[PDB]
Amino acid sequence: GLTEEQRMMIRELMDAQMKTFDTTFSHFKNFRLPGVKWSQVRKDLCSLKVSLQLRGEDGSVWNYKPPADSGGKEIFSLLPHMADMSTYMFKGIISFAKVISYFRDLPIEDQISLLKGAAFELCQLRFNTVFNAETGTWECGRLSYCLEDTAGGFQQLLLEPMLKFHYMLKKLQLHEEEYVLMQAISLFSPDRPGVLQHRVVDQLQEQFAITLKSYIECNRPQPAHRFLFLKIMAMLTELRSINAQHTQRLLRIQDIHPFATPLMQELFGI
Repeated sequence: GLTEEQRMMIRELMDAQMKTFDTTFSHFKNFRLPGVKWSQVRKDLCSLKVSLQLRGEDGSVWNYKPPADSGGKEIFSLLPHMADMSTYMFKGIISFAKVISYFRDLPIEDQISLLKGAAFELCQLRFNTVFNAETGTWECGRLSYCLEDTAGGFQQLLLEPMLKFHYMLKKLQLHEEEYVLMQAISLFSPDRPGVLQHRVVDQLQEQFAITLKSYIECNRPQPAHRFLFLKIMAMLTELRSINAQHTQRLLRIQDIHPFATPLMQELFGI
């Protein structure tokens, strides 16, 4: 069963999550929208391809259909918007960490090093909870990002790490407690650049993992949930690779077509 220390741990995790994760994205507004050579590889924005939907509080609906790669500059049409969403999410994640005792007790320099290391991963973890695997769309309140699984794209073309990651993780049908424990394990990674107290962070991480493992063996006895803990841990390892791949993808785009916000520049060292 779960000890008092583990139960207390999950509770502060859950508490921090409900206080800082605006599941309906109610407070996300004033964001930009798409206007009404090295560039070769810089064609990474083609792995995205998502239509956007904005449901007005009055019953109205705005829908955006992205352009097709042609000529050159037009695939950058969705970057400003996506930058505004990323920043909004990042703020939620920063608030998440600062409200966690185990994180506050760490030295200020290490908090920064941990956040710059895990910010992306925690966002993805949060995005997975509003992801609908049936329709292939991230439901963010009045806003929706539906995958272009439709004129040419194929539902089996999950060769994109990001997407495959979301489908697989969603397939595990985790509980809220499991998702927050995953965020704790990712945030408290001793192997992040610039970390000082690598020993503290490492013990903390091990404790979060042990709590997740115990939480699993105490609340999921069905054969379907066997090796669940190991599958989750394997997912986090995948999320780490993807994270590095995305950072590099981001830096290349940022090098030719600046779009990162101040908060994004801080996190990526720009």
